[PDB]
Amino acid sequence: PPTPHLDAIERSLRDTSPGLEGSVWQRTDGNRLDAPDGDPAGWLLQTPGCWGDAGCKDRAGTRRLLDKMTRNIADARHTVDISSLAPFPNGGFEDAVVDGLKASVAAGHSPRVRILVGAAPIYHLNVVPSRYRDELIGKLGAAAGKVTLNVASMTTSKTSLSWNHSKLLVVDGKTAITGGINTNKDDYLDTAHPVSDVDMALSGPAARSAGKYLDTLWDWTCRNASDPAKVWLATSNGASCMPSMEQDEAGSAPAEPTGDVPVIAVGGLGVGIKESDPSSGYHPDLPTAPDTKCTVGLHDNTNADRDYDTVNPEENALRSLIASARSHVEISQQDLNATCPPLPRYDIRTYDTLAGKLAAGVKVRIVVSDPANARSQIKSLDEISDTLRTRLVALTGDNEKASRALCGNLQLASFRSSDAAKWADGKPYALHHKLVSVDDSAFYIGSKNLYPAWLQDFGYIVESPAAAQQLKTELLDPEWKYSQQAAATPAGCP
Repeated sequence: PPTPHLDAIERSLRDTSPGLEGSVWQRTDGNRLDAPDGDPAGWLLQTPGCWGDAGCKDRAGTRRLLDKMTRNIADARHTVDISSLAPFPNGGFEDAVVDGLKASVAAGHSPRVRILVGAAPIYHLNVVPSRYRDELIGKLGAAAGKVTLNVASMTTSKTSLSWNHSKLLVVDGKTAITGGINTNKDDYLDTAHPVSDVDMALSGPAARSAGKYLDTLWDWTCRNASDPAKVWLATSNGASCMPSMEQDEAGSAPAEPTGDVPVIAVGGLGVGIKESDPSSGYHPDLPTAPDTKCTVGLHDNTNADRDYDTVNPEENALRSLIASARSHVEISQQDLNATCPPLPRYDIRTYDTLAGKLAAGVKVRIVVSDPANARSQIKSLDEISDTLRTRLVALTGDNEKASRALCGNLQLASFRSSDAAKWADGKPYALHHKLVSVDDSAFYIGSKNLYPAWLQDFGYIVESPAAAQQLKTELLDPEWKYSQQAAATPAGCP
């Protein structure tokens, strides 16, 4: 069974970060999209999952999500490995963690647990690691004696604004849930305007790849606990820091297949963990589009730093995923552009790839979060279409061609999940997908936004016509059904 899209992505990863294979990216065969029997699309964990109701009254997505989390953890035999943006899991997210661990202990096991969160310097931490550890210990009751906690918040670079942003749940390095959903009850659960987001659940060797990525973050995190400005750390039962929990779990036996789904796991180290992959002969011709509505404040890692690329292969991975499209791409994101200063307004290579797809007659759909959330960094959808026009002209020298491609081949809109322009409680819909789909064959689900950001992130790229058909039916077709009523008409179009 052929995988032209993964092939193209793996080529780009081998060119960019050969030395990070086996830790920050890895391609595997034999995975299973982990769907509960009776619900074959249930591996797709969207939230809230209330299409067609501005009252978001029947939240099938959230239900399925929290119960997959609980069950995955309830089945832990050795290791539970959680990462997220701060705060530490709370509300129903925490109940999943505690019920799962208690059930694991009840089954006779002694789980080792790492919970890791990134924290922006701006962010003042309500529940600090030691406070959060004590709360878990209290809720674990008599099970706490059987649970080895590691709990940490981290910031790898204040000046370059790098901290963990990956959203991972890895159990026994065998099951893994990942996507854009942070363990924050207020965004997703206790609200009449839930954030729309998506995770995916799988089992098999790609889960171990996610474990190896987390080992890479905890190796840095454990050592840098000597600097409390960067890492705050709390453990239970007098336990040491556990930097290689997943490698110990894996031992030396290779990972065993659970299905037939090929997957690339791909992450990034952000800034302040590893300067470069010295293995790499990556020598890019980088593009210099002078953005004159904000001459970048900080050093531009997204567009003008070869070294950054070598320790963040996810950037090129997403670029080549898009570039491997031969028929159509759907992009569902919070945003394509970042706030400048201090970050660059956009990723030039990403926009050049999209522009190239338009010029080639490839269909491009971009659905982003409503600008009224500004949970949105553009003042207008036309900032996206104008940038695509600028790059189109830069690459073809043909503004007439640019208008045909842009008016004929571009679908650009703000996100909606019902016929109403906003949630029934008056707040606009907020979109937090980090999703890219190509040719109804391969798709990215993970934490890496397409807009410029220099964080640790992680995600999976699946190539499966059956799975992508499910993604289309359960998410992309519904998204367009309601979002096209908020479509932009770009300047220069009828």
